[PDB]
Amino acid sequence: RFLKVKNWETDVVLTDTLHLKSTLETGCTEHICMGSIMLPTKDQLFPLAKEFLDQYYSSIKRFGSKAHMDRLEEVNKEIESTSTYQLKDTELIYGAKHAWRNASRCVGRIQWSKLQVFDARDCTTAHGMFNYICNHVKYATNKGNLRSAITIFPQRTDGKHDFRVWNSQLIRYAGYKQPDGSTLGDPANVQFTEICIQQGWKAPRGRFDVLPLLLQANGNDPELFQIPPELVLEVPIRHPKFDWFKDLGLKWYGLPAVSNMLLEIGGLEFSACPFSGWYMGTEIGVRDYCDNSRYNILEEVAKKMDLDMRKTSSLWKDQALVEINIAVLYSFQSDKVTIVDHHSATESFIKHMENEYRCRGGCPADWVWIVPPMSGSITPVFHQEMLNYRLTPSFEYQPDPWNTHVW
Amino acid sequence: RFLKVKNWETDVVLTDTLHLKSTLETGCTEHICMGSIMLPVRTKDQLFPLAKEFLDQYYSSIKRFGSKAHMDRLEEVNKEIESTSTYQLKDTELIYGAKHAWRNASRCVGRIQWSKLQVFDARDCTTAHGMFNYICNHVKYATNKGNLRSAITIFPQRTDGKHDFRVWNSQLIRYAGYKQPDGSTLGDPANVQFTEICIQQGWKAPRGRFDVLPLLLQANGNDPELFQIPPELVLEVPIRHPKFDWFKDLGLKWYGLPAVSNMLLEIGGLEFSACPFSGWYMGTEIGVRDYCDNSRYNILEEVAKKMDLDMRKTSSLWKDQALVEINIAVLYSFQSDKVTIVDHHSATESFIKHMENEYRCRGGCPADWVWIVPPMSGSITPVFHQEMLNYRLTPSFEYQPDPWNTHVWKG
Ligand code: HEM
Ligand code: HEM
Ligand SMILES: Cc1cc(N)nc(CCc2cccc([C@@H](CN)Cc3cc(C)cc(N)n3)n2)c1
Ligand SMILES: Cc1cc(N)nc(CCc2cccc([C@@H](CN)Cc3cc(C)cc(N)n3)n2)c1
Ligand SMILES: C[C@H](O)[C@H](O)[C@H]1CNc2nc(N)[nH]c(=O)c2N1
Ligand SMILES: C[C@H](O)[C@H](O)[C@H]1CNc2nc(N)[nH]c(=O)c2N1
Ligand SMILES: [Zn+2]
Repeated sequence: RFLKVKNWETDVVLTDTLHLKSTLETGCTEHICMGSIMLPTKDQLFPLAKEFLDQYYSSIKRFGSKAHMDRLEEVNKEIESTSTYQLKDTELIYGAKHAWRNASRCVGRIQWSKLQVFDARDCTTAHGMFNYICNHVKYATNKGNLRSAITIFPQRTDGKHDFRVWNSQLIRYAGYKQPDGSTLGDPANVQFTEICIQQGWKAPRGRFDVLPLLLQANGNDPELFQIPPELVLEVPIRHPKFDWFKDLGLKWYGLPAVSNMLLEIGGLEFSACPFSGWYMGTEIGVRDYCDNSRYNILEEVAKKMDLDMRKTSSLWKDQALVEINIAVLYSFQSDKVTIVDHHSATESFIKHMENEYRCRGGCPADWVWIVPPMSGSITPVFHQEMLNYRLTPSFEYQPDPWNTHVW
Repeated sequence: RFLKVKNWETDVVLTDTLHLKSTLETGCTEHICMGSIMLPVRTKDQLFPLAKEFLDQYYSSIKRFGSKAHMDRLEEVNKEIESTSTYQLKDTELIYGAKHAWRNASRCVGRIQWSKLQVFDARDCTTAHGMFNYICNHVKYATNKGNLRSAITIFPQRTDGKHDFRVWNSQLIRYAGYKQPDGSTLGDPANVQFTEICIQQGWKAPRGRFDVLPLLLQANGNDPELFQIPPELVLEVPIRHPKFDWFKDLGLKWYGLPAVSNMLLEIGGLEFSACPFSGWYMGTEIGVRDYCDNSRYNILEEVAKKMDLDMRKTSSLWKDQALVEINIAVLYSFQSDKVTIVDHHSATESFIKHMENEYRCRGGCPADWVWIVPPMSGSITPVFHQEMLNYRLTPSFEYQPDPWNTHVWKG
């Protein structure tokens, strides 16, 4: 019931108790571990609200005070009469920060308390949503000195009036299948790019076309907005030694901003809650560039490097991988756009885990997502046992809107 | 119930029914996943179901389920259990069970090979000097002058738990570690404690950086005894780099035969507490883990130094650069000397083909993603992108505590 996690590199053992407050389920049972699976009414809401308000009032050292009792009282009143309730600003901010704190898959959580929360609960149209998002983009971008931020649109009501950003991230590149049979741009966004076209977007048909927003206000049909080109900071990718690298014509955007997830706070559901931080280099260099179903550039880079591609055992893929990743980091740093390397980020997370064990009694972590996609065992997180469990407030995955929406 | 796993690179979906035959527990619950935790005396009572379940699996795999032979064998084991409180496996049963323990080993990326396992039956063994002889024979057979063959040697099963056979070494071949007075380590830091036990038991330590350890062998619950593996039986590979000629001057070498000797084989409720087994190396085990873990030989700094990489900021990725060169060297060295080794691209690719094969013919393949994905270059290997189901099937290999923690000394 009280659980140990060991670091195998340093022998440091931590004791986890925080898991006993876990509310949601994992996917796993005593018979099967699902740790590597990507995706494993009035009555229900009152308990959820209470659980949340209890933790909030505890956090501000006023647990069981008159102000605590009065608020629980007031929310109970409100649910009974209205069937939902509204969070105080203070609660909303607490909820959002804690949803990030509880993100078991996020290596960057050392930062979690420095989160700029934009309350867009007064938003009523898609045009207002576009306005909110442009402001989030410009604030978070901060001319390259990135600042963490979330923009929180109105909560779900009867579920027929959902706000949704149809995009998966605020900024992403279009994918188009070719007569050639191949794929131009990012293969991950073909379906969403077609949707956009279908609704009327005129696509430039290049390899790195920033997609438009498709925004859904109040359960309405989504509409299209181009983010002002000048708000989208991009970085040309060059290598500090290989002059030919720039000739590949690679670029990536500075701002990673997740926009398809659901924020749950005290039982309330915020279905449009775009959030953003800054990149760890491997995200772009390893995943976006090298995944076979992504820009899949390994083969071209290796050839330009004149490596032996006759046999897997020359480790030509591995060699090219490191260089691509050196180039990503070098380009971002040269243009003064915030980026973190995987050594620095994982080191930060081990420190954050120590902190969270010490001050909170644990830190849910998902080892499968936390360990970087290159050079695993040379980062400290590889050797750190992690317990994965689900706390609330949280961010949750939700179905892609085009499968839900009725037009 | 059916469970699907998806591959996110290929969209290939697979259906698992095998997990329905899983008996043992995982460590996980609906409230906590223990998937990255490294480590998460039987009565008749519990033995006969375990024997029956095994013999059912065996007779099925020979198309003899429900046969006169199958039934006569149940009756025979049953009587043996109720009369002697244990039972003996037939030779073909021991074979079957040792291969299946491997097939079912969810942390094993090399399982495409599982049906080619040479089984050496050492159940007539009685002494530690006997053990030494069976282990020499295993190593010679397995090494095969660099053309490695998979093998296992299976000493007598546990009886009352006071008469255990055990190999105290964690692998048959491993290098000594000496913790120096200035607090530095000479040799392999992983093996200090054991090297100190060997020493106390009487070993004369050469005390260099690659001393092959003695075997410490316990037969029949007796105090363990030391033996030196004949050096001529210990194949080693000097490490050099195809392009970097200073790489040889690092003085690195490694042994060709990975041979695990501290695990427990369970077959039909019987416990084989000494069952050393050997395969061949995947290059990253040496080049990534054994050379570059901070708690092991830890050569990243010296290698990057000699490569004159910019080491003032981690964001030069100097560690990643040196890491790749070291691994190129290990593969180059082994191949040059004609000693079997597999790279992590080839091994993970083979594994994915094995895993899909298993889903078709067997209804699943329990796999532990945390261990299967290689410790470098994770996402450019197909296994990274493969969803996996981890569950526990028997026959199986299990961890046991190191014997110096539990052994009752005779004197
Ligand atoms: C400040 C810099 C940050 C860094 C360096 C960072 C790092 C990461 C990385 C590398 C991942 C894995 C993503 C992937 O492989 O696709 C991740 C996942 C995630 N992070 Fe962050 N993070 C940051 C900020 C944030 C912020 C601001 C939030 C929300 C307020 C957040 C919530 C999450 C969530 C929910 C996931 C997993 C989502 C999913 O399952 O797809 N992180 N983090
Ligand atoms: C034939 C070549 C083989 C290759 C390339 C191979 C590959 C591997 C690798 C790389 C690991 C993980 C190593 C580590 O990080 O500790 C492993 C784990 C393991 N393999 Fe193999 N394997 C092979 C043969 C065998 C054989 C012959 C057996 C047994 C009969 C076996 C049973 C296991 C077991 C039980 C584990 C997990 C051990 C643990 O939890 O510590 N493997 N395999
Ligand atoms: C199928 C699927 C499920 C699931 N839960 N997540 C995905 C990937 C979508 C996603 C979610 C969160 C974060 C990311 C990162 C992709 N490299 C982007 C990112 C976001 C943030 C906020 C910070 C950061 N460094 N990087 N991607 C896909
Ligand atoms: C602390 C700890 C726990 C635990 N369950 N296992 C270990 C390592 C023991 C072990 C077991 C199986 C395999 C290995 C490999 C280490 N590189 C050795 C190996 C053995 C075999 C038979 C083949 C192969 N390629 N490699 N190590 C350590
Ligand atoms: C199937 C496996 O769970 C999937 O490839 C995961 C593995 N680990 C990951 N880790 C991170 N950070 N991001 C990912 O997308 C993935 N994908
Ligand atoms: C804590 C963590 O589970 C531990 O470092 C594991 C991670 N994955 C591994 N994977 C393999 N093949 N071998 C290992 O020793 C480990 N170590
Ligand atoms: Zn699990």
